[PDB]
Parts: sequence; C-alpha cells; structure tokens
Amino acid sequence: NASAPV
Amino acid sequence: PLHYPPVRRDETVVDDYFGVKVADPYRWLEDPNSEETKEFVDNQEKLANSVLEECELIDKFKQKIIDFVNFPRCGVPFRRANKYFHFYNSGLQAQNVFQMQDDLDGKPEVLYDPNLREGGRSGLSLYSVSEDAKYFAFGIHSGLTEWVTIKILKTEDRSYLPDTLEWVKFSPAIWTHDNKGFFYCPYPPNQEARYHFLGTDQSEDILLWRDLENPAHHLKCQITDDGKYFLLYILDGCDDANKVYCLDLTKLPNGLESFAPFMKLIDSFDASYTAIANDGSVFTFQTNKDAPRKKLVRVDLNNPSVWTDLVPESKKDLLESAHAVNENQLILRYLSDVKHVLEIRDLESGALQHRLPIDIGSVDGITARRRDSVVFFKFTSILTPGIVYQCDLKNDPTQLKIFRESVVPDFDRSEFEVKQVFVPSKDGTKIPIFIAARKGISLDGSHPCEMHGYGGFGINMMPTFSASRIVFLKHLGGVFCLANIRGGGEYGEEWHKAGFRDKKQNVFDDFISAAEYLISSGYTKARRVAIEGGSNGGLLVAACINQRPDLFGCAEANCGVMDMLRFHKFTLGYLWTGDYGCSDKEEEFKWLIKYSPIHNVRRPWEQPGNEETQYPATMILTADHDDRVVPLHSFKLLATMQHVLCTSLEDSPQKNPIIARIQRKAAAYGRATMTQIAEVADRYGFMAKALEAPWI
Ligand SMILES: C[As](C)(=O)[O-]
Ligand SMILES: [Ca+2]
Ligand SMILES: [Ca+2]
Repeated sequence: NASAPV
Repeated sequence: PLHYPPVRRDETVVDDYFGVKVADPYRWLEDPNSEETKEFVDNQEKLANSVLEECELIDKFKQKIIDFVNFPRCGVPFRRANKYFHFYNSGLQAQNVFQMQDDLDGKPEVLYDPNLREGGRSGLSLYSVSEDAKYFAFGIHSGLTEWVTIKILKTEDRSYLPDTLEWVKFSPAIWTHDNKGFFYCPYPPNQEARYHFLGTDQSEDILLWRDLENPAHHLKCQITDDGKYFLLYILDGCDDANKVYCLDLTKLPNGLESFAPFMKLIDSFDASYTAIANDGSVFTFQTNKDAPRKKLVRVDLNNPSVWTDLVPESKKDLLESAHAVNENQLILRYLSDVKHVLEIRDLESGALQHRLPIDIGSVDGITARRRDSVVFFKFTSILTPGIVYQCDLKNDPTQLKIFRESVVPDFDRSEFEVKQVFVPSKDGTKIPIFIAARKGISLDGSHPCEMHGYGGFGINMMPTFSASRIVFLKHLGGVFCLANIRGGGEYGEEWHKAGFRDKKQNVFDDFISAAEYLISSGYTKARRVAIEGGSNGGLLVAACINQRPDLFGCAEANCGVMDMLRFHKFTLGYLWTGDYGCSDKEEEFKWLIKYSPIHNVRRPWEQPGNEETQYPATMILTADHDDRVVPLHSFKLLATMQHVLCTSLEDSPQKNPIIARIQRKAAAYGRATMTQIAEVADRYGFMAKALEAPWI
C-alpha cells in the first residue's frame, strides 16, 4: 500500500 | 574537496570463528543510544549534507519527480456485501486514503484518512472489512516502533468501537461470516492465534493456538469463502514452506465461545500450501510439493492421505498465484520468463478455458472472491503508471476492459522502449534482464546506466512503474536495467536455491555479468554504471563493489545487511538464516566470511595491474531507527569503508565520496510521499554527480 510510485 | 570526520576504532575487539581471527573495531556502533554513536550519526549527516550541496541537480530531480507523481490513483476495488472499497490518492497526499462506495462509479466516502494522524507519517498496512460491510478493522502505528494497535470503525457513521487490540504486528483481521468478530495473530505483552468478539476487551479474546516449545514459529491465517473453515498456517523462518491446520467451525457445539481441536492436514515444513477453494471438505491447494514451479492439488479432508493433481506443474512456468472466481472458475497467474500470463480455467476439472499473455510489466492485487463474477486487478510497468483492469466473467469473459487509468502529466511513453534480453553468467546460466531507454539511442558506450537487483528469498523482481526512473530516463539521458538474478523465485524454487546459502555468491556473479553485458553491448561503460538495491538488495550492492569496484561509477545501498557474521543476533535477523547460513556453524561461516561486506573492504589499487581503480561514489542509506535491518549494518560498513579507503592514508587515491544519507525519526515502514521523494531526489542527484552526467 505504498503512497506513490516514486 | 572532502573532510571525513574522526571515527574511533576499538582495537581490542576480536573474535575467533573456528580458528579465524576477526577484528570488529566498530563494535561500539551496535548501540544506537551511546552519545558516541549519536555523534557519529551527526558527523556523517554533516558530511553528507556537505557533499549533497555540491550535487546541484537534486533540486531539478525533486521537482520533476513531484510533477510526474502528481496524478490521481484509484487502487483495486474489493466488494463486501453491496459496498465497494478501495484506496485513493489525489496525487501528492502523504498516504493513501481508504474509501467506500455503494456503486462502482458512485460517490466515494472517506472511511479513514491516515494523513490526519501524525502528518501521515505512516499509512494503513492492516485493513479489513467485515462480511456485512458494517465494520472496518485497521492497524495504526503508535510511534516509530513496528507495533500496531487495531481499532474498529462502523462504516454507516465512521464512529469507533471502544475495542482496542494491542501487541499486533503484521497480522490481518479475519472476519467470521456471522460478523460477530475476527481471528488475528498477536504477541503476548511466541506468536498466538486468537479470536476477538466485537464489543469485548482484548483480555476476553479466545486462545486458539500457541506453541511455547517453538517460540520462533510465526503464523498467518485465513477463512474459507463459505465461512465454514478457519485455516491456520504455521511458518518457520523466511522459507517458502508451511503447515496447514484446519478448524471446522460448523461442528463447534457453542461457536467459538467453546474454548483447540485442529485437523492437522500438514504437520511438517516440507512444502508450501495455500488454500484456493473448497467444496465442503474437498480442498484445492496451491503447493510447491514435488513441484518447484508449483501446481494446484486437491484433497478431501475426510480422507487426507490422498492428494491428486488438479493442474499439474508446468515444465517451464512458475504458477505464482491462484484465485477462485465466478463460483466455478480459477484465474491462474503464471510467471513466464518474468512476464505475467493469466489463464482462466474450470475449478472442477482444472481444464484450460482462456489464456491472456501480458505485456512486459506486472499484474497483481487480484482480490476477487469466489462469489464475485467481476474480477479486478492492477497492471503497471516501466512506462505504464497504473491501469486497473476489469474482467466480467459472467457477461464478457474474453475481453479485459479498462476501469481506471492513471496518466503521468507531460510524459510521452512513445519516446521510450523496454526490451527483455538474456545474458550469460560466469557458470553459463542465462539471466533475464530488462532494459529501458530512449528509442533509437546509439550503443556507443556513452550513456549513464542504473542497474537494480535483489537476488534472494524467493522474491520476484517485476518491472513496475517508478516516476523517478522516468526522470532518470528523460532528463539524464539514462538507461535503466532490472536484473532477474538467481536467489529470486522467478523460475521457481531451483532458481531460489541456486542463489542461496553456499551458492549466494552466484547472485553477485549474475549481477556483475549483467553489468559486463551492458558494457560490451554498448549501452554504457565501466565507471558509468550505477547500482542500487535495498535490504538483501543492499547486501547485493555492497558485495559487488567489494568484488568488482572497477565496474561501477556509483553505488547506493538502502538499509542493507552488511555484517553477515553477526546479522542473526539482532531483531528479526534470525529469520534470514534460511537463505544466508549462520556463522554459528563452521561450514556456513566459510560461505559468509567470503562475501560479508564489512569483512571484505580492500584497497583495489594495491592489487597488481589495478593501480588506476578506486571504489565508486557510494551512498549508504538508512534510518537511525530501523528495527528490521538494524542500522549498525550500514554504519559499520561506512566506518570500515571510510577507514580502509580514506582516513588510513595520508593522501589516498580514493577521491570518490563515501557517505551515508541518514533519515531522521523514520521507521522501516510506511514511507510518506515527499519523505520518499526527498530520498530518491537525493540519491539521483548524487548519482548524476558521480557519473558526471548532465541534465537535459
Ligand atoms: C528484509 As530482507 C534482509 O529479507 O531483504
Ligand atoms: Ca549549493
Ligand atoms: Ca566518477
């Protein structure tokens, strides 16, 4: 559940 | 023009490993609370900031990353009763927000917003909705520790139940179909399996399983789609192997209030078993038993000796996961040469019905249940930010339809391409790698190159979307490589085993050989290659720069495991001895001493013919408070590398900087957008500097 695909 | 701080050595610390004397002059860095260790951190922080201010492209990277990340993201929806639940992020929120809706394209309502709590320092890692859709059980971190507290909200009005469950880590909350409560797996104030009735205090929770005799055994659990069986899985280490205990809930005289009488269907650690479906007592399992590429098997619990292949093991492809869907069907997710293939089959006969091969990238997040006729899943890729696909198996089983589609602002994917090629390793084995770059580039050796890898623990590295990677590609004229080296599980268990324990070194040889290929093919050149990796991937970076520093210009190891002699002594290092060995045993020490990063730092310029070589520019990244990979690993390596290569000599040929980027007041987990961007921007600015690469 990562916040954003950085 | 660089000023390394003084770092005390304790020349009295020496250990004898089976007749071999090993000094540990930086033993004192293993206490993260001593003021010396804090002063160490403060000095390295000062050094790093000093070096990073020389890296003038950080500001430019940071902005382009932000701009490229700033697009809305709807996660894969799942259904409970008549409601649909999914994660959302408008683009640059610290953490994703959990949302609920009555209709798929109806008005979202916010169920829980982690950004309101502690500035969104951490997001939801446990989230679980009851069968009736009335209750949402979720995990909140209290501080920088790994410990979670489980709270429960009513979905109708977003009001909390008084229930508070402490002492939880990674457990999920498994709801019974009566909606009276859920199973979970906490630790005592020796993991346990408990059931919690809604409206009661944690003290009242029913105990289902412990094993005081085997404290290190840990648990996962599950309940069947029909709600009749509770399944408890017991695991040993980070091995892909587990037990299977089944509890039949229909035969309990007084529900769970009685209390346990498990049918121990699998009472050993020989193979992995994951329950996919059942029809009464007839179960379908995914297993790796006699099948390193896995398969589905079927067994009746009333006659548990007899197991029967339903879908046999493929000679070539890993059966990575399986899902019962649309009452009587299966979706199988095969991994074929590191590319996904979905198959649709009959549940009963196991017969193939349809076969959908997938473009380079990754499908995952299939959360549909057996009663659902509409399957959703997520696809991503180097050049594809994120599509949620839908497949309605009832009305249109053949076609995948786009349900949500992310768009990166101001980015034309058609200027770039991604190829998969296979390259030979030292022992002849072919190694798949993915290579991403601008279309039509000249293979003239000129391009800066970033190579990423992991190589361990059965983990499959897939070419997913990274926004900062696009920046690297577009604005640094770069070439990205992802290497599927051994130790992973990409070709099943034999690919895992060929890169672990005594054969760990093959993992490093595979990575080195990928770099050798990228050089010989004309993509890049010696010294213009950057490598990056995290955890076991950090071990990968650090071992490879010890062994072939000549090859690399820049190296970035993230929360890496660098003291392979002592790793097992700390926190949860004991669960990695499956893959690594343990220095407690002589045969295994002999593997480890050879690649253990902190015990293999040597001046490359002191070897014949190698006078012109130095270690690459090296950034070592960690939190000050990592409880998984304790930062003493990263610190001790830094100290060692700094001493051996810099501060032990009056005017050393090691001119490439060696620093640590140290994240303050951070945990291993949960990583807020922005915090995360900051880190990546720092490491890419550094990289651009080390490779002498201009901006575009
Ligand atoms: C968290 As690990 C050391 O298994 O990559
Ligand atoms: Ca400046
Ligand atoms: Ca250089």
